[PDB]
Amino acid sequence: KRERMCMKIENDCIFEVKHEGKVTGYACLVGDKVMKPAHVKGVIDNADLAKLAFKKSSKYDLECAQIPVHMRSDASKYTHEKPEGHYNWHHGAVQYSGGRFTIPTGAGKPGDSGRPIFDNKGRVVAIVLGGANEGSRTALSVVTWNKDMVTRVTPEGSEEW
Amino acid sequence: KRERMCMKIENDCIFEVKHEGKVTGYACLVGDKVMKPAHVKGVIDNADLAKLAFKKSSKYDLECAQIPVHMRSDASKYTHEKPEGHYNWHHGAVQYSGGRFTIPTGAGKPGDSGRPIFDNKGRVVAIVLGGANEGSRTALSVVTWNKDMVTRVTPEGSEEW
Amino acid sequence: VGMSLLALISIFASCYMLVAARSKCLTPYALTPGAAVPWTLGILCCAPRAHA
Repeated sequence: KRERMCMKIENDCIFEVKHEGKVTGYACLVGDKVMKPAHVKGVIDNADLAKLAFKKSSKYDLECAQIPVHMRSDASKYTHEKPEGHYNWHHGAVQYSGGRFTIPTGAGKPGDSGRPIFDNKGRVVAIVLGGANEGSRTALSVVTWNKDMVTRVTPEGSEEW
Repeated sequence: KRERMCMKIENDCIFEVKHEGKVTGYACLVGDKVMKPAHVKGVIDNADLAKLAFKKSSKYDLECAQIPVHMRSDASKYTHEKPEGHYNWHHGAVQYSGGRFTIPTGAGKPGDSGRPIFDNKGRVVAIVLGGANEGSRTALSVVTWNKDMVTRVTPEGSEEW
Repeated sequence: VGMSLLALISIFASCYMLVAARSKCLTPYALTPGAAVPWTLGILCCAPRAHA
C-alpha cells in the first residue's frame, strides 16, 4: 500500500542523470522546482529538463530550476514538518532520531544521491547527498527545508555518493 | 523487558576505567560526547577512547570529549525532562522526589561513579558522582542537565565514590 | 630594560586573563549536546567554527 504508492511516486518524479553512459545521480521534481544535487555531474535524460537554466549555489550543494507547465501535475507535494519516527525511502525505511537521518540497513552506495526521502502521506522531507559511516549505521547528509529556508545537515566524516 | 534493554544499552555504551589494575569508574557515551567524572582518575579500558583530548572543568567535576565517528551508533540517547516518579538504574530503582535522587537501600559502593541513571524509555537523565548517607536512605550527588546547561547537584555530606 | 619587562609582563597577564575568561565562559557548552548560541559565538571566538 504505502510502499506501492511511494514507488509509483518515485517512478513519476525521478529522472536518471547519466554521465559517459552510466548513471551517477537522480534529479527529482518537488513542488514546482527541479532539484538536483550540484556535486554530481552529468545530464538529465529529458529534453525539457536538460535545456533549463540551472541556478547554482555551492553552499548548499544544490541546483534548482523552474519546471515547465506541462510537468506540474507530475510533481510531488512538499512539506516542512519533521516529526520524530520512521520515514520511507527507496532502499528501505529511514529513521529520524535526534535531528539526524540514519539508515537501518547501512547499505549506502555511490550513485544514489538525489533520491527524495518520503513521508508517511507521500510528502517529501529532504534530499539525499551522502552519508558518514556510523559503523553498522550511517548518518545521512541531507538537504531539508525550513518553513521558508534551506538548510544543509552534514554529519562528520560524510562522503558524497 | 525494560531490564534487558537497559542492560543491552549499558553493555554497548559503558566502559570501565582501569587504574593500577583496579576499576575506579565508568565512562559512558551519551549523545555525541564521552563522559567521565573528573575526580575519578585512570585511563579508559579502550584503545580508541584513550587517545581523545578531554576538556576538564572542575566546577562541574566532569571531563568530556567528542566521541569518534565509528562509535557514534553505539551511544545512548538523552533527555532533559525529569517528571516526578521513579527511574531505573543498574543497582535497582531510584526515587526522584522534590528534585532529589535517593537510593532506597543505600547499596552504592565506591568505584561505581560514572554509571548513568536511565529514564523509563531507556534515555539517560544524569550521571552519578557520589552519595550522602541520610539514615536508611542515601541521597545522590549527581550531575544533571537543563535544556542546555549542566547543573551539579550535591546534597550536604556527600562523599565522592 | 625594567620598563620593557614590566610592560611585557602586564600585557602577557592581560592576554592570559582574557583567554581564561573565554575558557570559563565557554566551558559548560562542551558538556552538553547543545548549540553554542551564535550571538555568543560571534563575540566569543571558539574552536568549532561550523560544526556543533
